[PDB]
Amino acid sequence: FTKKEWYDLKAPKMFLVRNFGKTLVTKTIGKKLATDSLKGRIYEVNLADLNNDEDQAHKKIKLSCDHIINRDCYTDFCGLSITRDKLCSLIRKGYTLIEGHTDVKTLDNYHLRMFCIAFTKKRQNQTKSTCYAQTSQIKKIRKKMVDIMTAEASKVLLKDLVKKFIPESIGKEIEKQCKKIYPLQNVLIRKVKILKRPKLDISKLMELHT
Amino acid sequence: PKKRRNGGRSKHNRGHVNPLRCSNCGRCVPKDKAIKRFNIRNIVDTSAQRDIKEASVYSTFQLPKLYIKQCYCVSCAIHSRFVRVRSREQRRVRK
Amino acid sequence: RMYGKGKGISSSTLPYKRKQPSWLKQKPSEIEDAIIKLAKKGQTPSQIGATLRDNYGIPQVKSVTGNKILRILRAQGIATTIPEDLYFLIKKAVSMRKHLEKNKKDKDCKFRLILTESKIHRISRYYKRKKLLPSNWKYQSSTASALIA
Amino acid sequence: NPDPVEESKKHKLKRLIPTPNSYFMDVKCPGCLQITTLFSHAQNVVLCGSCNIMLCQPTGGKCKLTEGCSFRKKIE
Amino acid sequence: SRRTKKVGLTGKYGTRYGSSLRKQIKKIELMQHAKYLCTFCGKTATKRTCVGIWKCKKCKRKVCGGAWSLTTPAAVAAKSTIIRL
Amino acid sequence: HGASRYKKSRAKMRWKWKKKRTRRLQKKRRKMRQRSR
Amino acid sequence: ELVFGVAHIFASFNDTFIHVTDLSGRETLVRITGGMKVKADRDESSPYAAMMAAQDVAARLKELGVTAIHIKLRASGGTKSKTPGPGAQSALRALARSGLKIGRIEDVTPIPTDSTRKKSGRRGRRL
Amino acid sequence: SAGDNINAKLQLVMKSGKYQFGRKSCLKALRTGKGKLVIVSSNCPSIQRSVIEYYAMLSKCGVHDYHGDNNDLGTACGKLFRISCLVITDVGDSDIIK
Amino acid sequence: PGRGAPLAKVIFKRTEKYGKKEELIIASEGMFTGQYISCGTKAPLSVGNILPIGKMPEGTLICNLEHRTGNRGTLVKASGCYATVVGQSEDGKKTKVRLPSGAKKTIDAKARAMVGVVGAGGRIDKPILKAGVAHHKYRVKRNCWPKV
RNA sequence: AAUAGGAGUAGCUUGGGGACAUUCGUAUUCAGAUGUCAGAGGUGAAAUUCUUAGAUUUUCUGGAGACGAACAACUGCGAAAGCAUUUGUCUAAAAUACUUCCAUUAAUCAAGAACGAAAGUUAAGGGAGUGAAGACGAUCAGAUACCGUCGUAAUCUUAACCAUAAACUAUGCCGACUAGGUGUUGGAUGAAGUGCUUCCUUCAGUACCUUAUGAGAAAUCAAAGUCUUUGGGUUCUGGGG
Repeated sequence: FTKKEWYDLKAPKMFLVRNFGKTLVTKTIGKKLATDSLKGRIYEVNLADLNNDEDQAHKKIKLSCDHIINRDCYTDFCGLSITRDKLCSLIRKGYTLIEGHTDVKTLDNYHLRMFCIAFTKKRQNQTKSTCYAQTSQIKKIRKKMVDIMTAEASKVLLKDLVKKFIPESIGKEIEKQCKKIYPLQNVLIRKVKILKRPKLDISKLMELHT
Repeated sequence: PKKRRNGGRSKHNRGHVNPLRCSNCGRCVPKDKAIKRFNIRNIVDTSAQRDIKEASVYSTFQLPKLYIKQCYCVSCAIHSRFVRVRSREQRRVRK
Repeated sequence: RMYGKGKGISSSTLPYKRKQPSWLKQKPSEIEDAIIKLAKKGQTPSQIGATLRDNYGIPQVKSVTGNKILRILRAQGIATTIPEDLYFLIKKAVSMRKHLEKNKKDKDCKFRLILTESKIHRISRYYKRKKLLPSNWKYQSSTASALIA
Repeated sequence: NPDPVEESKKHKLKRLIPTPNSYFMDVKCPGCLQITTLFSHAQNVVLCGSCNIMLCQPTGGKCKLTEGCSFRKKIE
Repeated sequence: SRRTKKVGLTGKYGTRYGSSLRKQIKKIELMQHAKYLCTFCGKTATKRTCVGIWKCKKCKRKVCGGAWSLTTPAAVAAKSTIIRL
Repeated sequence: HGASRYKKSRAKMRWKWKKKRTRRLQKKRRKMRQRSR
Repeated sequence: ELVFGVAHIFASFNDTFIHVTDLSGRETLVRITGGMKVKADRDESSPYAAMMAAQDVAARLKELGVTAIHIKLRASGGTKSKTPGPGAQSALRALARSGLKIGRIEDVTPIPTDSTRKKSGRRGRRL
Repeated sequence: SAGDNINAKLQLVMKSGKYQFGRKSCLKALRTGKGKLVIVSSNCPSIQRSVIEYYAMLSKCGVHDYHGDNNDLGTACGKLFRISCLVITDVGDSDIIK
Repeated sequence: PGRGAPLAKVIFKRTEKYGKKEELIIASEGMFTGQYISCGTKAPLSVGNILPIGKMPEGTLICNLEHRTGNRGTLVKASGCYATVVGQSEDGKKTKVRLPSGAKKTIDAKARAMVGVVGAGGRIDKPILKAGVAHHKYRVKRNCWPKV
């Protein structure tokens, strides 16, 4: 209706475009000052549509609304998901899915949860259509995958960890470690959820943002 | 009688299996017996896809595919012509 | 197999040549002494023969010495009161019962307890027919840990 | 004609006449060079004599020795 | 010799009262006078002396317990949950 | 009759229902004996 | 310049819902059903109904001023069916035809990881 | 597994060592220095356990905690009465002492 | 004579005067004579200790809630009951608990409670067979019976 | 020292075998917010139903029970019933390999016993979805039914019972002998792709195709064969409707 008012959506420093749209927000009348209604909502941005790069088109990021000055919303990192079509596409029978996951905390003291998928690779002398690994092996692979991911996550500040996700480092590392025990193929992080973000500092958030 | 050597189902070395439920009528059917079709389907037709490409940003846009997998019971499968009746000699034919 | 299904043809079987093979130069007395020492230090006869074969290098003690290993152990007087095979079976029964006593719902473990208990009775019946066990020995559910000490 | 077929050697353990596919091996350790009696298919760990350093690692097949060592067959 | 085909501990009540009622009492009474193993010594001497109070004869020591047993399942689950942390 | 009940080639009424009808009849007879005795 | 909204399309084998919204989800732009545009008391699934609904929402959205839409498809749901209903294609075709810019298209159909028991007996619907 | 290994060693000791179980014997053995190793059940009343531990430490022999409970340490030593503490005063030909 | 739970005779040594002073606490199940009982803000999570609810980890089972702070325990005292801690607010200070009736309630964090289920569990499982047992039950409570 | 049996020993042996603890996912649902504005549900067609006190729809928090897809098979394990999220702990298991030990310890078994789907019963919790009963709206000459909307009991855990099922390979179990090829899951032996990987040979599981101058009443069956040329051992069962 007539009382709404546009507001611009900015994204933090690491992403290229940093203007991922405009959002309308209802009436400015007391006692509900519009800013409160604006704060805390959440945005699903396609990752390709944020860099302009279609090799990331099967990923989308969640960015949350956390601080406002007048006409501007600057947002924070909130999660990372794969598009459901891409996830389905990887799955084809005669190969066997391996899914790990774990809970881990950052140097900044965010608690996050990571859901990591991994598929088997056929390799050239095999012939035979099925490629399934021994269950003892998949269990070892899963443990190893959990181990690498928790170690890699734990290390750094959050901004760098998110930056690591963007050109997909974690999967490469997982594949290299597992190669000795079993060959793998397209290894992604299916989902990332933030579990417990630490208490807000506008200062730090903006300083990260600029 | 004893028409089907394996009873139209893949049970061997197994006492019991899960039922899954028929998508086109909801009846219970054992997974080893059920008629499974991994239907790869596109969100729209071709002429629709053409119009969407024309409208779309990017210009390298590509329509998303639908990944379903539908399980049918024997009655449903024969009724909607997923599986034909065939003839007595040819009942062991497949691919 | 005695219980369950499957023939299982895993087996191990002596060569046609049944004499001592020329390469092994150890005499009976040294091997007798070695066997006695292994038993005395605490090892079970099946393990003693295997251990002797690999570590000390003697296949087939029955060819290099005149008498079977259980017999020589008995002759030197050191052999166990309960036969080895029965003893291990009783041990297996006690452990199984300890789990069942803690946890009352395991159907398979209980099924196995009946199966194992029956196997003990059959082996015990054979040992009663021989003079390798006391006539008034019996085995009881209660007594089992204490029994084989 | 199964009375005397020579190339039956390839069959499973339990042929026309039993024969073990297992033998004893004269082995010596690189750089320590003392003779040792040893069993192809040894089932527990195997040491060199002067200083106990492992020789063969047991595992459920024929057993895998070490990368080193040299092996005669100790059949007479 | 074998006094009763069924009744056992609840035989004292005699021909009075419902069989179903009596059966329910029988289970709780069998549990009630049962001698628990005392984890302060290794004798099977722990008895109930009063509604919630369980004494070991050998240790002369009072364990606090359930109404009809040394340990209720609710407590056992809670105890384990605490232990795990 | 014998143990292999069912088998409906003849076109006889449903075996399970016959079983249900007979089970009900038996219940009623058992009740009548209870009043009488 | 350009600006995007998010077009949730729910097709059930009855209604074909078009519900276009703000990029955050929260805060609507237009809800318009498919049943709205036809008095038939059937055919809320119809391609025709869906096409009418689409053109009007497109007209209204242009008046409002968001030029372009992302489409989020949804089929019925795991408790009933996973098939996108018939009018979904019609609504998509109409939107492209209308003159709005058609951005990313995603399926967000609610699938069950599990298999919580669905309605109708073990012997299923017998119709 | 580790406990079981101790239990097997103990079984050897029971068969062919010289040993004595019970408080007063334990005190005499340590006091003498006759003892080589004390094996104490977890259950033991705290004060008694403490005294034995102190005595053993003083006379320079190991004390080893038994994995299970009083009955189980007794059945492990082949007896049908609970045991609490025993002192090996001469090992059998067992691997116990290390 | 009043309730199914037994009472526990607890000795402390006084904090401003010499010597020992005795209190009566209501007993948690699984506690025992000669047990050391600890009370306070830094007390460890262990059965029959007395802790502020603010320092519980979630999903713990407790009893002896103070309905408002410092009141010396007033909710969850009958035999075999317990409460469950269901949550801590982000700014702390309040805590969310569940009383055994089925209501959820919000209390101050620094209110006390006792780790573990209340003693004498299962008391109404046993049926009262005869009238005299019912007579004896009410005889130590209140004249309220037979009902009419 | 039985291609009898039991026991042993060994391998980063194996597996959706059992038990307990444990952990995560998703929908659905409840509650709390949030924005919208007229219908939404429902079907062969429709109505009963729900909706201006904001339904349906949007997104978020918290709760709750349920289930554990996709991967997933003419695949694996289990005595059979049966068994599919994570990790731990406690358990069993079989095969293989074994110049390891025992030396007939066995086979099948009336009696008796253990386990024994689903429903049902008894008791405590628990109660989302589903949903005999039941209630309505329809459909029909009629409808106590098919269809629709709602909906108790049951469904779930603990603690007892019940002892049956087209509890089905409708094929008792042990033992020898026969005939090929195609595979496949688990080991072990040799040789050839870059220690590892593959292929060969071979066991044990396990199916399929062809073939039966084998069999069968035929359908069909590698066992239902090695049978009037009738007898390797054994338990159980049937004798027109």
